[PDB]
Amino acid sequence: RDHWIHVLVPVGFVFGYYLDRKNDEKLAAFRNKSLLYKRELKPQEEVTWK
Amino acid sequence: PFFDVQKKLGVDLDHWMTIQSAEQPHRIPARCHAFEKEWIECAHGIGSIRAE
Amino acid sequence: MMTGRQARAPLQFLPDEARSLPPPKLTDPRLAYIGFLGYCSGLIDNAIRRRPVLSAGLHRQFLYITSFVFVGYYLLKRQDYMYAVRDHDMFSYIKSHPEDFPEKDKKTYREVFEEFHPVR
Amino acid sequence: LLDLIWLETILPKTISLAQMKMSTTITSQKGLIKLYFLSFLITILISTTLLNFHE
Amino acid sequence: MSLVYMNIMMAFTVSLTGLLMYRSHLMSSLLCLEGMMLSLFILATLMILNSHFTLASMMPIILLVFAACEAALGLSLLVMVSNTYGTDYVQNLNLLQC
Amino acid sequence: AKTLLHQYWDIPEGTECHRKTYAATSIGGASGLVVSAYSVALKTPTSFLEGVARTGRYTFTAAAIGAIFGLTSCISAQVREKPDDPLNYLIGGCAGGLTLGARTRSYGIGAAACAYMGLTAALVKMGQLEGWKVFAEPKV
Amino acid sequence: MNPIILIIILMTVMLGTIIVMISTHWLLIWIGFEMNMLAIIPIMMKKHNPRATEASTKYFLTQSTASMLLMMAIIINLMFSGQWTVMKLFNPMASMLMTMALAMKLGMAPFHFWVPEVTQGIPLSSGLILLTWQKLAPMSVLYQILPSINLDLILTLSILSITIGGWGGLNQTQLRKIMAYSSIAHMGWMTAVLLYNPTMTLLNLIIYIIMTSTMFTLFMANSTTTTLSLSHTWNKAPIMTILVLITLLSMGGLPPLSGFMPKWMIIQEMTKNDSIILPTLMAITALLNLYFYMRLTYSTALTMFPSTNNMKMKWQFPTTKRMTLLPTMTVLSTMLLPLTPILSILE
Amino acid sequence: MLKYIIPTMMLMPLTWLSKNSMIWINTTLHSLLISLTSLLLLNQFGDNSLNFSLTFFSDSLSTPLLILTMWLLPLMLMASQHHLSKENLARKKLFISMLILLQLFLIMTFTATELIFFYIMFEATLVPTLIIITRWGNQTERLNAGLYFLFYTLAGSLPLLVALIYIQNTMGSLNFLILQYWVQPMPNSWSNTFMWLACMMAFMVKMPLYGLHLWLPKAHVEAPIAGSMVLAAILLKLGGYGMMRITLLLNPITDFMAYPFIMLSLWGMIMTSSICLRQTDLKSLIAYSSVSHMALVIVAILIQTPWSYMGATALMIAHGLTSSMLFCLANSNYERVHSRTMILARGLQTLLPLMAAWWLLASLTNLALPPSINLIGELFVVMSTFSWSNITIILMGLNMVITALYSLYMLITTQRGKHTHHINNILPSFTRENALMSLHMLPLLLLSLNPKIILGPLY
Amino acid sequence: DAPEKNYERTMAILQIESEKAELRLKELEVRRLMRAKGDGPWFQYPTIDKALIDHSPKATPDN
Repeated sequence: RDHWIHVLVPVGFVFGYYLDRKNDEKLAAFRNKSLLYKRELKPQEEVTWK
Repeated sequence: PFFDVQKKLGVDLDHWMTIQSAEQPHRIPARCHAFEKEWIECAHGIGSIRAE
Repeated sequence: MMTGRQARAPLQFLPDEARSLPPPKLTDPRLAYIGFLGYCSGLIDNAIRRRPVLSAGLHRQFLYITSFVFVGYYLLKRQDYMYAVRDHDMFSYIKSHPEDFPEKDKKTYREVFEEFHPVR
Repeated sequence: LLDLIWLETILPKTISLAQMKMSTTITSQKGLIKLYFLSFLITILISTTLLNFHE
Repeated sequence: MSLVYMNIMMAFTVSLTGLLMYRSHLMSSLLCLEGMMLSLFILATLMILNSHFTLASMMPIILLVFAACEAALGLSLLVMVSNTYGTDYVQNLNLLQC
Repeated sequence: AKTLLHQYWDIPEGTECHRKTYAATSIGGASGLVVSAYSVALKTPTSFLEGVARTGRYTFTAAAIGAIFGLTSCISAQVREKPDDPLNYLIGGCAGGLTLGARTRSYGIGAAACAYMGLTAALVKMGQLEGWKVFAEPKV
Repeated sequence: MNPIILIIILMTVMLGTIIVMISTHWLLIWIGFEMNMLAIIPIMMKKHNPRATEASTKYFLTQSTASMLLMMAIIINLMFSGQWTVMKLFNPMASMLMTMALAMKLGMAPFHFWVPEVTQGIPLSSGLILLTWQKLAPMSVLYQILPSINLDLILTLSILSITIGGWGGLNQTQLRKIMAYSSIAHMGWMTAVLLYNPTMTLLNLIIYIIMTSTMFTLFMANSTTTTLSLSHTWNKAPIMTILVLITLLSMGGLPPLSGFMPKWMIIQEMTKNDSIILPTLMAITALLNLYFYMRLTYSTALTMFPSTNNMKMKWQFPTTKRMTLLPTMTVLSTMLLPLTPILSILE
Repeated sequence: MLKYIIPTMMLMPLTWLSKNSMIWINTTLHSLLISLTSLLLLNQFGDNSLNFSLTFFSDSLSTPLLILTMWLLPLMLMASQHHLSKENLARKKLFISMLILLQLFLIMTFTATELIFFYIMFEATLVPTLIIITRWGNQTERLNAGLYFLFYTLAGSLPLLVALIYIQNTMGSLNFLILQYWVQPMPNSWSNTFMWLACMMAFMVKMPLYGLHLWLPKAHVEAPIAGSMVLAAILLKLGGYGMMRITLLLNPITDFMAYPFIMLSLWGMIMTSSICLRQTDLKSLIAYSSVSHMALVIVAILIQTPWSYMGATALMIAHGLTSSMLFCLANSNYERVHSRTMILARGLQTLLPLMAAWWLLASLTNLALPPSINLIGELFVVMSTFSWSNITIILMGLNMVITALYSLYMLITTQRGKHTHHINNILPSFTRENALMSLHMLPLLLLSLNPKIILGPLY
Repeated sequence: DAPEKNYERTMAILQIESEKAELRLKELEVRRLMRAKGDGPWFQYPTIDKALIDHSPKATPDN
């Protein structure tokens, strides 16, 4: 690519965004288990958030 | 850092002169052999804090 | 502190019970940071000898990265082992001394009186 | 008076002069082995008789 | 404890205060250092002979040998000092103040 | 000299002024003798008379600091009827700082030693009250 | 010196320290110290000038005095215990004498008076050995005897070393005396945490050895023994000024650097034991060390001092000096704080 | 938070792999993209903070400071590229690396969930700032300035470290989220008194407290322009952020520990503002005005009411933009006359009229003209301090007189009157300079349309 | 993020950090007790190994 240096900060955003989402699955012990937001799962649903 | 090389390799570099109740030449006892044997066998393995 | 724990079997970098523990992944971020430190050492090695920093001696930069990752993997194994030993000793000591660790009666805040301090 | 002199005088300038003076007292040694070992003897006598670090 | 140990310890402290209060000569300091060694030899020997602690009988010899080797090293340093200033005066050894 | 500090701190504040003054004077004299010992150690005086003059000067300086400290602290504890109060040792430390300025014959050293020795003596009183430890025993 | 003789003598220095580290008998501890001193005397007289002979004589006298005090402590221990095991001592007088002897071997204040003189008198490589390798054997002996070390003595030595090493380096322009007073202050920090947690003693020892070896390797790589010759480095090797900048900021204990790692952990272990005044005053006293480190960073990296004309000749020649482990040591002395929980490998 | 930390770190290979003519353009472009990205932090809730991970969180206090921090980096690059035009290329890249590194330390200073990691990033900010001041400052005094900035901070912050570790030993945690629920009352004692001082004096130095402020009219004056921009706009606010976090743990002892410091601030803003009436150095005048404005933030945090915290965070954001713009205006005159003497170049509205309009708008925001967020923060702090004690309005209102008086005097001296005859190098305003002024002033005025995003966690 | 996601993620964070805090407090109390009493696996300072003792008949009987 002739302008390969202009993707360092954008991909570093996306990858950083990726890691944040990848961290959320490590902090999902109370997913659908809070007293405020626990509910029965809708059909064709496995988790309430990702 | 007491690197316990002597116990690691199984060599006796200096344990033999360490106590009076150790193996002596010609089985010569120290004068306090029984007292030192009693104090070592009492204090063995229980740590220095409990041995005090 | 734990020096009598590792004194019956001395000078073991990783004892045999350390193999009960899961090893660090190769994608451990600590291990990636140690590889980054190897890459920084390779760059400083090019810089102080006035080589072109990114380009010169890629074999040497790769041996820096490889040697730091190699040493750091075993250092992380020993680190995780020693914290596991710390918790194992803590839990076995609490389990063997219940008179020193009683179960405290937890009170709800309807019984708990706290003094109010007005900000005025 | 305040923010060029006295608030400058009481915290940073007096601290800096004190550390300079202590630095010059510590580093004014005459390089003599005799005086350093005489200080070591005085150290041992103060530790034994005056501080009781041997009891 | 036994009465001779008082005098051997007092000999050590006398040679210690001699070695910690220089007059002029480096040789007198080395003599006080080897007096400290001699008193350590005598005190170790009296303990080990009193206790009938057999294997430690070789200990004071080792204490002698090492320390005399140490003394040899000290004499050599003195000689090199005496090959610079003509004397072994400790007041000539003050270049390292600055 | 640990028993000097014990016979200082055993007496309650504002009760026996002469013995508190004497105990603080003895603490100051011991500190002055230590300073004099290292002073004639590391810096050789030109004579024996100059050495004993330096020793007597430093010992009397630190003993006068201790005397005026203990006197001012006990008098301020008497006239205010507040023995467990660090303002008494603040006043006493400033009196000792003015003493250290009077011995060095300078006002700036007097004001600086007033401020820093008063805050230090106030901190020592607070540490005696709340049980602050400087050489704390290993517990964990 | 013959290179074979140099290798045998350096292996004998290492052997004496290793004998101290591996032996269970007090006589072999004492033998390891004697062997180490005997072998390290030629390393100090490597260049054969009167300053090296004076430094070796002062070093001989202090270490021989400490060795005799050590043997008297061993002999008193044999009186009151009938044995020779390297463990706790069985008399407080023997404990005091051994703590004094080890403090003299370390050059901790008020036995610090040989360390700037002997460090100034000897070459940079032998002062590197003196400030790093020669601390290892007495710290290991202090490690094993800590159930009998008097608390007030070791903390008095610690704070006295930190204060005296802080004020001593403020007046210095010679680099070897700066490293010597820095050494005195860092050994005070190591002994202050010893009775509370000797793992933090080992951590402070290792980080100190890395940073001090880095600074000596930079000084050897630039052939600089003064502040003012170190100030020429920007016009000759500008990367070296960045390296001395980051290493001196690390030795000051400024986060996010690795030399912030020991003192923080030391404070972390001294407040668990309810000592609050002491690590506070220790950390504030270490600002003196940071001040003369900052003086060196101002003269070397953050400003450009005037150079000479003959420097233009040295632009035409590359550094052929073996700067052994200098990029590795520079990285470990600066970027190691994110790996602070690695310290448990020292337990 | 790692969607901001990783692009900020990717600015480092971006500046070191750029072509030599492209290192300002590329870093400016991608730092502007990071600043555009920073608005995703405005996912704030009325009850919960935005809690990303074990390490990072962002409530409505840290979020505007983060947006301002990430916004200030492109403006610092624009402000600094002209006076570093003749610089060596590697030193130019090292300068940009220090700014990038300072942004990296700041964004995880403000989002640090745990307080000792806050401490480490908070103190890590010292090293790039010290390097920028002492290496790229213009004069001799920068070296002395670098010492004062270093040693008022650490002498305050090393007792904080001990204090925080003590809380770690007492509470078991330094997580701010855990400490919201496990906070115990701090009673009156001497131990808790010095606990309070150790928790507060590092941030008192950072604000700065009056009497502790002496590092600032050397550090902000001797710095280069990007140094002064980040020092006035962001690094003063580390103290206010840290106070607003740390005073959770200091109740109820604060209710009498604040009394001296409040006095030092309430009289101090009378003093330093008055000092601005007699400053001959323009950049020193802007620095002393920063001390005077941060005195209100100190009072507002110490009286710890909802109105005072809302006013203090609004005043921190507003002062960041205004003081950064004022330093850039003073630099635009310094880059023409090469002296910071304010009486030297006069009558500049006759020569530079649009830059005189920027001087006018920055002066109006400095004197807190309504409805600017300067006035919103000013006014809300004045409301809360009137409720604290009705007499404070005297020291408040008199301050607003003097604040007007030095703001317009600065405007009258430099812009009005007759131009100096012998000065003939007054170039017309570059597009970069007017752009820098507009990128300060247009967001500052647009925040008056929607100020609720800069009113903090208890809006 | 949804408010549900941030809410329950906050609960996971709070559980992890409260458990770490309770373990640090228990670690301090365990270290205090083991240093005081010496009966745990920590603070075990060495004594003499009794396997070094010679138990053979010596030259004299009374030993």
